[PDB]
Amino acid sequence: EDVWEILRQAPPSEYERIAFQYGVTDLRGMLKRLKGMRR
Amino acid sequence: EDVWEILRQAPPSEYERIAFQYGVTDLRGMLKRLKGMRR
Amino acid sequence: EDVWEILRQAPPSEYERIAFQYGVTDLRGMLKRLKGMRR
Amino acid sequence: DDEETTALVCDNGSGLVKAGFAGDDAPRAVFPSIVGRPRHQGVMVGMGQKDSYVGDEAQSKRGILTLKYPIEHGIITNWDDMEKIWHHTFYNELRVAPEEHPTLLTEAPLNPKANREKMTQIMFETFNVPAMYVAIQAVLSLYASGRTTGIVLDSGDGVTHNVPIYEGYALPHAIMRLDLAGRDLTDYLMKILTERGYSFVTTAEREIVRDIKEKLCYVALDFENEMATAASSSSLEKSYELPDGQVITIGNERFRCPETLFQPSFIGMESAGIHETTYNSIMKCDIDIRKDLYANNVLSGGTTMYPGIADRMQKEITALAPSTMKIKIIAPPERKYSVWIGGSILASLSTFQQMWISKQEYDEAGPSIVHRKCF
Amino acid sequence: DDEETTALVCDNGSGLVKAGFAGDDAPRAVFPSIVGRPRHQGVMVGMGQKDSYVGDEAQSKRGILTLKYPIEHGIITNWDDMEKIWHHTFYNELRVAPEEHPTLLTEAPLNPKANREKMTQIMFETFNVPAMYVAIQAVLSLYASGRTTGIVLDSGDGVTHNVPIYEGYALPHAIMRLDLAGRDLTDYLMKILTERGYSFVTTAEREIVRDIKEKLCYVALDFENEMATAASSSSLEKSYELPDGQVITIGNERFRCPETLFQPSFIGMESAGIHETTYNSIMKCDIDIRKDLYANNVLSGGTTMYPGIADRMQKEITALAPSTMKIKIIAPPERKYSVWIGGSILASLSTFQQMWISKQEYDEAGPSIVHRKCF
Amino acid sequence: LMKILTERGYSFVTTAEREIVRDIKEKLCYVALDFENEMATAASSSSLEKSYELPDGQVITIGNERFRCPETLFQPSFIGMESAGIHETTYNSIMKCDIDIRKDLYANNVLSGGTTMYPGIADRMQKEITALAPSTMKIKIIAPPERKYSVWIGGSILASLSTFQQMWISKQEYDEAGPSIVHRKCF
Repeated sequence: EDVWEILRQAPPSEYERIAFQYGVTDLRGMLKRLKGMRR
Repeated sequence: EDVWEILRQAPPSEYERIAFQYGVTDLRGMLKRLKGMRR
Repeated sequence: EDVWEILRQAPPSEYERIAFQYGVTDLRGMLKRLKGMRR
Repeated sequence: DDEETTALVCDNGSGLVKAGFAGDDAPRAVFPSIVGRPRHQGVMVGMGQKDSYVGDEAQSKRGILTLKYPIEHGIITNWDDMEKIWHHTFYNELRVAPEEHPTLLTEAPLNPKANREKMTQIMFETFNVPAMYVAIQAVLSLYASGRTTGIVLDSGDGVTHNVPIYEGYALPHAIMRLDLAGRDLTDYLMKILTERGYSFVTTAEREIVRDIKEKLCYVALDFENEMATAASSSSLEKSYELPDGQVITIGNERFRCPETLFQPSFIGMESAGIHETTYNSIMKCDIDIRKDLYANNVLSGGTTMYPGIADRMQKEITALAPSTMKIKIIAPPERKYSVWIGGSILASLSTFQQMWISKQEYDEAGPSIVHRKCF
Repeated sequence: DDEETTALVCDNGSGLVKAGFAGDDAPRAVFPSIVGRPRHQGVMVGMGQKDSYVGDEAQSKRGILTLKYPIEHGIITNWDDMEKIWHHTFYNELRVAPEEHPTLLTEAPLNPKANREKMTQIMFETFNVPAMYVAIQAVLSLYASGRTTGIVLDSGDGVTHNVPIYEGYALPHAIMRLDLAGRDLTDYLMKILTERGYSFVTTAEREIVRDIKEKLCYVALDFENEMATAASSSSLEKSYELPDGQVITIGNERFRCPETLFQPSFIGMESAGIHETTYNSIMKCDIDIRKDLYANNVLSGGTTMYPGIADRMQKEITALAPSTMKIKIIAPPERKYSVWIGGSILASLSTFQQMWISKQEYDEAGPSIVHRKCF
Repeated sequence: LMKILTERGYSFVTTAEREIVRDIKEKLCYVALDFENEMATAASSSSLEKSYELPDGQVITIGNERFRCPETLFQPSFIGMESAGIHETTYNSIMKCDIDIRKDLYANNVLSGGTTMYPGIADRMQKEITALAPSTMKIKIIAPPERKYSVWIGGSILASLSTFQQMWISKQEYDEAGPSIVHRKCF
C-alpha cells in the first residue's frame, strides 16, 4: 500500500488527502490507531 | 394642468408622450379612467 | 525542394524571404525545427 | 346580455391567480395557486368533500389537504390543475363564460414556448373566449409603471426580474431574474424558527409563516450595527400569536428573513443581491440611461413590501452609483395590482384589439402561430 | 544543470494560460484562467482545502469554488491572482525557476501600459527570470501564421481581432477587436437553453455549456433556409448527456450560438459580424493588398473551430468581394497553439535575444523603459 | 408497532412493554425490498408467520408487521406523517446538490444509524434511487454495520485529533465570554 509510509510522510493534516486517496475512509481509523499509539 | 384637454387633444396614441411628459406615468391611468368611460 | 539547402544557405534572416517564397509559411516551423536542433 | 365584450384581465399573480376585466379597477379574482390533498378519509357519510377545490376554499381545508402550485417555480408543472383553476375562476369567482370575453395573458419571461402554446389552444377550446392574448407579467407591470423609461425591479407575488426600460424600450440582454420568491424567504424562516426552537414544516404551517413575513417580517437598512441592535434590542423582541393560538415570539428573524435577497449566502445561493443585479444591469445600459434609471428605479413586487425596501435600494446604489447622478427607485404600494392594472390598461387599450389571439389565427397556424410577430 | 537557458514560452491563452519553452513543440502548460471560492465551510477536520488552487485543479473543486479570471475581458482586473497563477505554473506544471529561463510575453493590443509595466517588474522581482520580453498575442499568432502578408482573424481562446499584415506589415489603423468571446457565446447559450426549459447559471454550469459549444455547437453556412431546416430537421434534434448524467437535448442552438458573431443583434451588440470587420479592414487596406488578403485571409482562434467557419468567411466575402479577386481564408486546425507556436519561434529566434527585457534595462529605466523602442 | 399488534389482538402500552417491542424490532422486525408483491407474499407466506417468545414468557406471534413496521420511513402515511420517505429526501437533497456531485453521492450514499440496521436497507436505498436516479450514474449507498459506534468512532477521532485541541471549550474562554462565547467561531 505504502499508505502507511506515505501517511506517516504525508503532509501533516492532508493525511486527509492521502488516506482518502488510497481508499482509507478511515483516515479516521488511520489516525485512531496512530492515536491508540499517540493517544 | 391641461393634461386633460391636451391628452383628449393629444395625438391619438402619443398620449404616451403627453401624459408621461406632464408627469402622468398613469397614461396607464389616464386611459384606464378614460376606459371606465370607454370600457 | 532545396528549401532546406537554400534556407541553410539563405541569407541569415531572409530565410524569411526564401521560406515564404518556397511556400514555407512555417519559416516559423523551419526555424523551430532548426531550433529543436539549435534550441 | 350587454355590448361587445370586456377583455378578461386574468392575472395568475405568481402566488395567487387574480383578475378583473379590461378597464376594471380591482382584480375581482385573488387567491392561492395551490392544490390540496387530504390524507386519511375518515369514512364520512355523504359527499361534498372535494379532493381539489383549492382555489380559495381549500385553505379552509388546509392541513388535511396538501399544497400544489402548477407554476411552482413560475413554472407550470401541471395544467389540468391550473385548468380547473381557471374554471374555478371563470365559473365561481369569474363565474363567467370565457367564450365571449377577450383576455390578455400574464406571463413572466423564461418560459419554454409550449407552455403558452398549450395554454393558448386549450384556452380557446375549453374556453372559446372571443380571443385571448398573452403578455409578460414583467411588461404588464412595465406599462403598469408608465415610466416608459427606466428599469423596474419585479420582485412580486413570488417573482423577481430586473426590467430595464426606456420610453417603453427595454434591453432583454440586460434583463434578469432572481429565483428568489417570498416562498424562498418563507423557507429560510422555517429553517431558522424551527431550528431555533420550533417544529414548523406543515403546508399551512408554511401558510402561517408566509403570513408572518407579510405582516411583521421586515428588514433594517443596515445589518452589522443593526446586528448589534439585534444583540439586545428588546423592541423587536416581540412574540406574535401563532394562529393555533400560540403567540410565536419574534426577534432578529423578522428582518433576517428577507434581507438575504441581497446575500443569498443565507439561502446559500450563488446569486447576488437584487440591488447589484440592478446595478450591473444599469451599467449594461447605455452610458447615460443610468440617470434615467435613477429616476426610474422602479421596484415592483408586493411581497417586497417590507420596510426600507428602497431605503437599501438607494443606499447601496449610492454605495455603487456615482453621487454625480441622482438615484430614485420607484415602488408604488400597490405593486401587486400594478401588473394587473397595466394589463387592464393594455388589454383595455381599445386602439390595440388587433393583437388578441383569435381562435382562427391559431386555427390556421395552430398554436405555433402565437410565437412570431405575436404573443 | 544544463546550457545557457530556454526562454519560457508562457501563453495565457485568453481562456487558459499555456506555455512550453523556446523551440518547444507543445505548450506543456494549459489550464483555466479562473479563481475559485467555496462558500460553506463544513467544519472539516484537517486541511489541504485551498481557497484558491484553481490552476487546473479547482475545476475539480468546481461548484463550491467559484470562478475568477483576472484578465476577465482580456483585462487583468487583478494580478496576485494571476501572480500565484504564474507561480502555480512555474512551480507545479512549470515547476521551474523563472530566474534562469527567459520568457516572451503574450499580450493582445488595447492594454493600458501599466498592466505590462507591473507584470514586467514583478516578473523580474518575484521571478528574476534571466530576462523577459512581451509580445502581442496577435503578432505572436501572426508569425505563427508565417504568411507575413495578409490579415489574420484572431477569434481565439476568448479573443477577437483582425490582423491585416503584409510580409510582416500590418496596419494598426485597419486593425480591430471584436469583444466577442466564446464565453460570450456561452452566455447566449445559457440565455436560450435556460429560458427554453433549463435552469443553467452556475459557474461550472457555464463550464458544461462551454464544453457543449466546443464539442457539439456549430454553425450552418446559411440561416434562413437553414432556419427552415431547423424547423423540422430531426438529425440536429439531438440530446447530449448533461454531465450530471442528464442528456441535455439539443437542436437549433448548436449553431444558433456562435453565428451571431456575424450578427450581435443576438448578443444585441451594436457591433458587426467578424466577416465585414475583415472586409472594411481590407477596404482600408491599400488598393491591391486585397488579393493579398484573399490569399492570406488567415483565421485564428480555436474556439472558432466550429464548422463552416471559413465556409461563411468566403461566402460572405464573396457576397462583398469582387469575384474578380479570388479569396482564401487561412485557418489551421491548431490555432490555439499557433500563437504559442510562433511565440516559441520568435523567442526561440536566436538571432533575436537582443530584445528580451533585461532586469537591468528595466532597473535603469524602471518599467517605463518597456514602452519606447521595446515591449 | 404497538398500534398494530395491540389492535391486532394485543394489549401493549406499558413503558417496558415498549421496551419489549423495541427489542422486537431490533431483533426480528425487518423490511422486504418490495411491498405489493411482497404484500401477496405476506398474504400466505408462512415462513414469516413466526411467533416470538414474549419476554413475559409468552411467544408473541409475528407476521407482516416484522417488516410493515419500519418500511413506512418511506411512507409516513402509515405514521400518517405529511413527510416523505428517507430515500427521496436523499434524492431531493442530491438534486439540490451541484450538477455532478450526484455521482459523488452515488459512491458516497452513506447510510448511518443502527436502528436502521434492518434488512434490505440499502436494497431499497439503491432500488428506489435507481427508480429516480439516471442509470447513467452508478449509485452506491454506504452503511457500515457499526453505525451506532461510527459516530462515537469519528468523535473519538476528532477529539483524539491531537492537531486539534485548539478547539476545545476552555473554562476561561467561556468565562470571559460566558456561554454565548460558544456560538460564533466555535461550538
